[PDB]
Amino acid sequence: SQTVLQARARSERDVRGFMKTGLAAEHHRVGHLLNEFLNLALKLDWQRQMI
Amino acid sequence: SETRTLQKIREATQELLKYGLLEEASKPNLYRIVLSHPEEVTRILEPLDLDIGIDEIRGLLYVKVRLDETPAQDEWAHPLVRRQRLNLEQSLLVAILRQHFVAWEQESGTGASQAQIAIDDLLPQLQIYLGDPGSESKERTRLLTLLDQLKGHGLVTSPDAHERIVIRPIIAHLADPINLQALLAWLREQIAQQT
Amino acid sequence: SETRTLQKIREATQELLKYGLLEEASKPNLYRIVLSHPEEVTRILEPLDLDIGIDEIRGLLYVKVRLDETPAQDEWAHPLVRRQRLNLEQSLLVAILRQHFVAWEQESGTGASQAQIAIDDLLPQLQIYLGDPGSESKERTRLLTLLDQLKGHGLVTSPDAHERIVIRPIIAHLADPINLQALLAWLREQIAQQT
Amino acid sequence: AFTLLNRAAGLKQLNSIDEIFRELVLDDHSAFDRAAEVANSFDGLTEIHQ
Repeated sequence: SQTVLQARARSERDVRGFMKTGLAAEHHRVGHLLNEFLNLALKLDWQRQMI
Repeated sequence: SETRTLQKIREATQELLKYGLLEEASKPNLYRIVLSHPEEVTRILEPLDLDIGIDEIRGLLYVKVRLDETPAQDEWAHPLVRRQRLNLEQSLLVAILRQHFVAWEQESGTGASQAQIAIDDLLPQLQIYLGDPGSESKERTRLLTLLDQLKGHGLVTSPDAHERIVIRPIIAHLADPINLQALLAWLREQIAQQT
Repeated sequence: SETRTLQKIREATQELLKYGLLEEASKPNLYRIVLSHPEEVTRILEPLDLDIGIDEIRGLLYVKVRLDETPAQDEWAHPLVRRQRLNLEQSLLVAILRQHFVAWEQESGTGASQAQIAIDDLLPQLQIYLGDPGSESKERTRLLTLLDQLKGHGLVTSPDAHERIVIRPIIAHLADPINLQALLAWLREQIAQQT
Repeated sequence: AFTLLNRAAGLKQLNSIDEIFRELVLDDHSAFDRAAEVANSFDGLTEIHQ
């Protein structure tokens, strides 16, 4: 059962990472830019070395 | 007799060319020397089609390719540059590093480079894109190879004793909004070709 | 701000820096342009502690550290240049090619004609002075690896249709040929004592 | 086995029967670090709640 609890803790840690962001002006823009780029990233074929 | 450039300026510019960048927090003397005669450094680097960018806020001087008449195809074709062009797995790692960098800068302001992240924190992030080969050692080797490649470009220090790295502030200028929005358009185009 | 350096001068300087040399027989435009603007080239290179040595007889240009002799240490160290030390086999190959080039300049005069030699004439001496790796194929592989390494330093050309190679005239300006002679004497003593 | 062997050579004292098992014989699966992890998860959730 400890593995179930550990995956749960991993998800909780990630939401902690996401929640706290009360960003400022300069950061907010590049934050949106990076999120857009990362969302672009997921749709690539990473397992292909050429990509 | 002959006009010899100030010894300090010569040493500072030679070292700056050597390392590609020069930070206040690690070599303040040469950094200040350059900041005291920036037009001297521009006059020195102009003939090689190299220039000097500046960020006094973070305390960083980085040589960047002159734009005047360099081939628009890419500045990496420049004869003197030695390091290979960045590749998109490295660019993914750069994006994650920049996200962590801004996250830390929010709390610490634009202070000295205390931007440190445990190696373990990267593995979950990369695991999403680069898959799960089901062997923590294998993915650690993969990540460490990527970080070695990036240290080749000066974006991150090599891992220390506690499996931690420090993100060199130069990343903010390799991943600034204009560069990010050029890369984003190019990547959207690539995905469109994939479809 | 200030005016721009002539594009030809900038291009030739960047070439000379990338390859550490220029050759009249290979890139005549850059060679003659640099020679016709020599003061400009030494002015550009001066603040990096760099200077150009020139050779009209052999038609070779090359860079040379301009640091004043024994400036701060008995033997200098320059940030932008790394003073590599060749491994044993490489030292033997440079010694052999140096001696053969010298003989070529005796029979032909200095810089009158390019030096050439056949691989079949080098392999026997490599076997003489280092030992048999196991086959002619392994000897040729070792020689090819070494020749590529020297080609990296601009000391040898690629093998041609005759299995021959050309010795780059840059060897005439090597640092310590007397040390090469001493190593060769040590070797001809060891080849005797060992057996 | 060899971990016990080492602690056998250095056993100059031979304090008491309890210490034998507590130090040399019974290897250490103590859960201090796991408790630290539980605490760091609970603080992580309290952060969300705050």
